[PDB]
Amino acid sequence: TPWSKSELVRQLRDLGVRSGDMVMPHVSLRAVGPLADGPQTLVDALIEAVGPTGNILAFVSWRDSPYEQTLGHDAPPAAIAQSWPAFDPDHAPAYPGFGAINEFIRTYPGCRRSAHPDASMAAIGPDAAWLVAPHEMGAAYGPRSPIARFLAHAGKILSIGAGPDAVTALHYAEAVARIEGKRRVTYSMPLLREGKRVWVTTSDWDSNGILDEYAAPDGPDAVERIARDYLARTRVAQGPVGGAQSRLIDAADIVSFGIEWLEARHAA
Ligand SMILES: NC[C@H]1O[C@H](O[C@H]2[C@H](O)[C@@H](O[C@H]3O[C@H](CO)[C@@H](O)[C@H](N)[C@H]3O)[C@H](N)C[C@@H]2N)[C@H](N)[C@@H](O)[C@@H]1O
Ligand SMILES: [Mg+2]
Repeated sequence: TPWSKSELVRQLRDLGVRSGDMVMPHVSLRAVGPLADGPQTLVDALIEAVGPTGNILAFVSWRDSPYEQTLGHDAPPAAIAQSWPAFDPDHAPAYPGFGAINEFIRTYPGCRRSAHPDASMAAIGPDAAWLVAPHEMGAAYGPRSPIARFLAHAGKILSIGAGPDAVTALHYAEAVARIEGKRRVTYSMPLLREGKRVWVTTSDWDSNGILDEYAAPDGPDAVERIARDYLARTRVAQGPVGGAQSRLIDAADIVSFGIEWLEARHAA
C-alpha cells in the first residue's frame, strides 16, 4: 500500500515535527517507498506538518552548475564562457544528485530561491524571503548565508533515510572553525544581473574537504565523520517516515558539536 499524505503527517508528528517548526529535509526517496501521488505526497505532508507558520529550507543547487568546468581557473574557459546558460532562479532546475525531492520543492507555488547558483537554497513559508536573501558568491555556506540564518532561527534537520554525509548545515562549521590549512577553491558562476549574463569569479571554502585528509574521494569527509560521532553520542528523535528511517536533529546543536570536533583535532 502506497503511503498516503495523512499517514506521513502523523509519522512526522510522532517524530517531533511541530506546527511552526523551521525544517531542513534530506530525503532518500528510495528508502521512503511508494507514495500516493509520487514525491509530491511527501512535500504536501511536510508543508502540512510544519503548518502555515512554519518554514521549509532545502539545498537544491543547480543541475547545470559549471563548477567542475571553472574550478581552479582565474576566469571561465572560453568555450564555457560563450555558451553556458546564466543562472535563472525561476527556471533553473535543481541538482538531482542532492535528492529528487528538491525539484518538487523548488516548483512549489510561493517557493523562493536563493541567488547563489552553485549553493542554491529554496524556502517555503512566511520567513522564506528572509531566509534566501542575501546569498552572495564567496559566502556559500558560511556566515551571512541562508544556512546561518537557518541556524539562528532554531532550525531542525530532518533526515529521511539519508546518510550522515548529507548534513549540508555542517559546512557552516567548516567555514567558521579556527583551524590551520583550510582548503579554498576558486570557481566562476554565470549570474543574471539587470537582464544580462555576467560571469563572476570567487573563492570560498572547499565544500568537498576542508582539509586534505577529508578531501579524499573514497573518502569520508569531515561532515560524515562529525555526523557519525554526533549520532553515536546524542539522544536524537528517531522513527519511520514512510518506509525510511528518519532522525530529527537540532541544527544549532550539531553545528556547535562540529566546531568543537574540528577545533579539538586541528591546532589553530
Ligand atoms: N566530498 C565528499 C562529499 O561529496 C558530495 O557532497 C558535497 C558536494 O560534492 C558539494 O558539491 C560541489 O561539488 C560537486 C563536485 O565537484 C559539484 O558537482 C557541485 N555542483 C558543487 O556544489 C556540496 N556543495 C557539498 C556536499 N557535501 C557527496 N554528495 C557526499 O556524499 C560526499 O560526502
Ligand atoms: Mg514565523
